[PDB]
Amino acid sequence: SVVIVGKISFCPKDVLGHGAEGTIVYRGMFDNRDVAVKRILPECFSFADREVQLLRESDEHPNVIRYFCTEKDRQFQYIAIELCAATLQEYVEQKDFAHLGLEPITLLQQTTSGLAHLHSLNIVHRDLKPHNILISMPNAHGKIKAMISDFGEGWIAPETYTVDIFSAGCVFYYVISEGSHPFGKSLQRQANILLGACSLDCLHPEKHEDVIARELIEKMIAMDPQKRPSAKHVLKHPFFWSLEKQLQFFQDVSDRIEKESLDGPIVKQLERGGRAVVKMDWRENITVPLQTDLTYKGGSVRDLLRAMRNKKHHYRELPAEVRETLGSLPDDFVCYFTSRFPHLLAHTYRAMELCSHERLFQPYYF
Amino acid sequence: VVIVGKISFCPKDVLGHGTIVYRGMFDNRDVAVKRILPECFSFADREVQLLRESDEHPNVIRYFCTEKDRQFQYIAIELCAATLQEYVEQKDFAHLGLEPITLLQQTTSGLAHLHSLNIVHRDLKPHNILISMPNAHGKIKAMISDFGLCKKLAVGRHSFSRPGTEGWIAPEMLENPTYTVDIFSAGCVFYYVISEGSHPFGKSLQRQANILLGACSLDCLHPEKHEDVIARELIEKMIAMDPQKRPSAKHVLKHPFFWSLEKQLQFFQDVSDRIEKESLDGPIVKQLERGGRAVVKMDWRENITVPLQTDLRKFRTYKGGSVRDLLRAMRNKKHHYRELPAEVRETLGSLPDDFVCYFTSRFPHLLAHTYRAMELCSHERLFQPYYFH
Ligand SMILES: COC(=O)Nc1cccc2c(Oc3ncccc3-c3ccnc(N[C@H]4CCCNC4)n3)c(C)ccc12
Ligand SMILES: COC(=O)Nc1cccc2c(Oc3ncccc3-c3ccnc(N[C@H]4CCCNC4)n3)c(C)ccc12
Repeated sequence: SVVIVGKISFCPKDVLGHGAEGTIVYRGMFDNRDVAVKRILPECFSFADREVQLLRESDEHPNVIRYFCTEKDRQFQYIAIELCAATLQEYVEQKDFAHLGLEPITLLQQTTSGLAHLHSLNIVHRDLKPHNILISMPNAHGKIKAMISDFGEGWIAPETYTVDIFSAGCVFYYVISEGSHPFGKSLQRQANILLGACSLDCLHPEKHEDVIARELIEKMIAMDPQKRPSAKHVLKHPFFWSLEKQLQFFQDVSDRIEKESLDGPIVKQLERGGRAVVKMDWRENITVPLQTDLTYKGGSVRDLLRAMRNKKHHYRELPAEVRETLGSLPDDFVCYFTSRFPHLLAHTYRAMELCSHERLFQPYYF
Repeated sequence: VVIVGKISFCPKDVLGHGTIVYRGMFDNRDVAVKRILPECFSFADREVQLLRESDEHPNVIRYFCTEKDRQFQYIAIELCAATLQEYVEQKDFAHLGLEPITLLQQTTSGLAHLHSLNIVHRDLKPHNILISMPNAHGKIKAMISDFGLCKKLAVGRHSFSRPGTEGWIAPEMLENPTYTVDIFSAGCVFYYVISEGSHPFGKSLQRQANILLGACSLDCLHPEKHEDVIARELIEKMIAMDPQKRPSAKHVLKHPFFWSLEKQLQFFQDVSDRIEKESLDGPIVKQLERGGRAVVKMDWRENITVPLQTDLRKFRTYKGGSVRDLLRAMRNKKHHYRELPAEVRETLGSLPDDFVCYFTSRFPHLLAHTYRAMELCSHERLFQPYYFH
């Protein structure tokens, strides 16, 4: 009814999962801690001890699963792990995102940070997928966090560190798509990967968020392994940025290109493909009161950014008619433009990639 | 090689000392082992459960396990490089820079993790703050220890009770015990870290008495420097005898003491743009120009470099005894940095670090007076990351 094996004790009725060569995972207890216990046969001992040593070497991190201890009996070996509420899989297939808002994005920042923690220790994750991503129990505030397991099927790369980026880029789309997969469904995930067939049609260029998600993932699931962002690179991507940071970025860019010549390498880079970004004439795409409150060129990103810089600067000096439509600072403010000009931040970010080494534009790139 | 269960230790390797602490091993993990007599079980099992309840956090010491012997009880703890105390008495701060400041954010964050669980730390001193082993990068982190003196407040709020060691203790125990007690002890550790070992309430054998008396001395922090003031103002609030005048654990994390020069600057822009339409009799500026003459050294146009003084276009109409116009200068100088001549950019400094530093070196009370005076627009989301939540 309830086995006690050293400091690991569990009740078989409370079963959490069942897999591979006769392995069952229970809800047990270690030193009065709620833990998930996995019993394994001698066929998996040599493999088990290999994963375990890595846990000891990387459990220091929050976004890596915490290993406690292991004990062996006459027949089995039991492995103690921090009890977690659910997987990223159970979290997407059952839990509604309308009352979470900011939670899913946080899980990728966490997952990516923990995945980076392995890279700092010259470790390579190979089987990274939502069934392995673990969701922590609710804290006192009510917040949660993500943790990785299994440090070495559709999440596999066709081909090093760049491999984990491929798996992750598919996991990002998985959380965003509420269950879909960039390379199609099972029994075609492996094949389409070999071909290079991707489809992120859950992300349309008619919205700001979708584009910013595509640019990142396109790089990640890319055939060219060297064309994939490092783990810490992903974290300084606009995908995780706040509205305060989006706006202050536009401003740093706007003040930066004030003296740069129109024949400048940057402005050409910036105005290159601008017509689609500004929809030919941005004076027409915006509200009447603002349109009536405005040398700003329609096909100009630079003048568009110039308007945004100076209008915020003198926001308190603006009419009540405009302040209402422009939106309160800074959230609805930048949203007023990104909603209307979605490729802007993506285009701006990559076009200002030249000035990445500049100290004013380090916290955006690294 | 002594072996008691899965925890094994070698007696020759003693880390500290009727409790003695050894260097042992748990499941091929490097751990610090403490041996206790049966007399200290009641305190230990109470201590361990708190570690069990809060070791999830990085800035809290990780408890692994304990084993029982014929005579003793052995407790396994994550091995740490050194204490904050050993860290101050031996390590030079000139080649670390922000590491010490980070140890306080870590320490403060871990203390908040306990406060999130309605816990009060009572025996807090640098000997309890532990320094993690170097990571692959070479970096470290701080972790709290010793929860023998820790109060698990039953429910929600209120205050209960009202003792080990001396000089780091709050007066409320010497009946008003709360989370803010940890702030007093913690606030004193800052001065210990900022200094080369010094303490706001004097040296040992009089730290205890002067606390009762209220004698504090932050003479290691003079208003002739920027950091000292921003540190003094914070610590002054933290070590305040008046317990309700003490910052919460989470507020301290949002104090200018931990801000970067980018945030000092990015804050000034938000402030200057905010007072753009404000009347001279405006409620915000009245608080701001209140005691401003001393902040700007009466006339700031005189205190700054020559090229800038000659680069201050007269059309803006800048008054000397006016702080807002000075902030306007920094705002207007920041906006058009690329439009300014190369002559000024050299003295003003490259953006944004040397730029804001150019003023703080000359105006240490600036960021302090502004932040303290700009508490009014705190509820506005443009002024959330500077104050609360
Ligand atoms: C030697 O290597 C190992 O033994 N590695 C591992 C040991 C232990 C677990 C491990 C583990 O975790 C689980 N594996 C299978 C079923 C359930 C859990 C599990 C673990 C912790 N919490 C929960 N929570 C439940 C709550 C109810 C809904 N389902 C999730 N499940 C993974 C993914 C990988 C390696 C593990
Ligand atoms: C639950 O009750 C307990 O038994 N609690 C505790 C158990 C075990 C340790 C505990 C502990 O730890 C130490 N206590 C005294 C001396 C040294 C260490 C110690 C621990 C880990 N690393 C190091 N590093 C050395 C490296 C060489 C230089 N000196 C520092 N020191 C504290 C502070 C509190 C409670 C402990």
